[PDB]
Amino acid sequence: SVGGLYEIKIPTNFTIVGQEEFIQTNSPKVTIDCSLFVCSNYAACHDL
Amino acid sequence: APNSALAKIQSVVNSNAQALNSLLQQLFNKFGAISSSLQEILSRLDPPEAQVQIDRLINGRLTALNAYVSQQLSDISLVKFGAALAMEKVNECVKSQSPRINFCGNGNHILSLVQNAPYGLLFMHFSYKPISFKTVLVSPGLCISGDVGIAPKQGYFIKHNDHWMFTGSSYYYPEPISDKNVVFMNTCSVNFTKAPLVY
Amino acid sequence: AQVQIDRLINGRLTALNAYVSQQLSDISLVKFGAALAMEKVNECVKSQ
Amino acid sequence: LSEYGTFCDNINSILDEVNGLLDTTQLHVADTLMQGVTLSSNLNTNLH
Amino acid sequence: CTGGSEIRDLLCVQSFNGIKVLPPILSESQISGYTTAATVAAMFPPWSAAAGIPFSLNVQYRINGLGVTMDVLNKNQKLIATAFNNALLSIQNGFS
Ligand SMILES: *[C@@H]1O[C@H](CO)[C@@H](O)[C@H](O)[C@H]1NC(C)=O
Repeated sequence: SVGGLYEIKIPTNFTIVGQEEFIQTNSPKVTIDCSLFVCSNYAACHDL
Repeated sequence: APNSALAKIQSVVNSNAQALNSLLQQLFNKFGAISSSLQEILSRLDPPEAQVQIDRLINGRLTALNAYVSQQLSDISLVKFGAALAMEKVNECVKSQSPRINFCGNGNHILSLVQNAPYGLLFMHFSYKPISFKTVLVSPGLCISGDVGIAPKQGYFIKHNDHWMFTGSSYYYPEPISDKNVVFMNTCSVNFTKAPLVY
Repeated sequence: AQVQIDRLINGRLTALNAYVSQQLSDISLVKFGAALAMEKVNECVKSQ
Repeated sequence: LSEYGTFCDNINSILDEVNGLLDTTQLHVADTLMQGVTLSSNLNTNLH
Repeated sequence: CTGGSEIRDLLCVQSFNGIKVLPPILSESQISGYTTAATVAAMFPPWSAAAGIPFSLNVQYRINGLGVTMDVLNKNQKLIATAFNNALLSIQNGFS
């Protein structure tokens, strides 16, 4: 500080800048038929 | 063009498609059995040992479902965190401007707007961007009149035309010192610049 | 030897799956902690 | 193990995704620390 | 792990079994440089991480914002500074 003053860069001109941000709030709602997935059509598998 | 947000939306879709494909591929894993097809097992082998091979497939497929459910619970926890953050950004950047510095994107945040996006929200954060700068000698406070202290509000005290004036911190515009742009103190701090003839 | 090695593969793959599930949960706690640390840098260090 | 299927490819994919989140998070923290920092070229550690 | 040492580190046994910890993409020395830059960004002009004012004035205005008159605050600047750097030394000595 010279005297009691500091050196600062103060803006003399400006603009507005835009910035995107995607925030995920949702996901695909996956449903699995566990019985059809594990054992398909087959009664021998469903019993087990 | 290649964009970070558009890539983030496509990554949500691609990660889901990859997980669903991986779960489907788990139906073609043998898991130590003779085949991954229950029809091929039952069209080639009799019931007592067919039951052993089907047990190997049931163990593999139930293990794959348990692993997929564990991954899905973890992913939905991250989606709950993201949706809570998006509701907070709507409330505190779009409907109002909460006094939080880098909450609504980087820089000197002016205001934000929201648009719908696949599986989420797109926020447009608008910021005040300086273009050109001027180097200026500033004082962070003054000691005036009867040793009363003054500090600038959102700005600095500068010497313009050999007079003490004020400028805003984000745009250089010398304007007169007044009670509008000043915090008063009954005693000036040490190392505040001595300005006996101000006000 | 195939039967013995299959038992070891099943145990070791189950161990890896359990470790991976724990690691996913722990990294979620680290993402939450990192977001809190960024918020504390922004709202306690760079400003108040 | 190869006859067992794509189990190791899944374990590698999950750990690589987790490690990519840790790398991404360390960049967001480093970005958050450096955001808006302006220093003078006249700064010196030895004297100030 | 490829040294001739008799003491086998348990980390070497883990790494030879495929379990290894990779370094982070930025070294802890780089992050220490970023926390140092963020810290010195509060001491000197332009004070880019201290609301654009000297650090002692930022401390004073923050203490006054709690309901403390500025009069005692700019009369006791040295005592406030020694209390601040003694709190710093108390944090430093608290790791021992
Ligand atoms: C500010 O910048 C814009 C774009 O370069 C320019 O059109 C305008 O004339 C500038 N104004 C001043 C006061 O420098």
